[PDB]
Amino acid sequence: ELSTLEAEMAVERKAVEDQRDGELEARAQKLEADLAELEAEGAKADARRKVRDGGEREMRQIRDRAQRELDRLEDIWSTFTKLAPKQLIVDENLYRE
Repeated sequence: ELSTLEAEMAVERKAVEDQRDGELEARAQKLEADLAELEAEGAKADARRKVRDGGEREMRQIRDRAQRELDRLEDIWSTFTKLAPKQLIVDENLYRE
């Protein structure tokens, strides 16, 4: 069943990646839109820079969440492919998954 399971795995990875790109694109459009609003309503100096830093930080958060999940999946697949008797699984989540 190695081929089928590897395929389903790859599909799940792609699902996570597509979700990541969608969320990030959304946050980028929201960032540029909000900046356009701050420039539209009067203006400010450091406030636009600060809110830009906030948007960039949030995008970093989204990318890093999806990256942690991708590493989780990679770890599941590595653990199952090399799975052999006498091996110890110290993570409850990894064993349940």
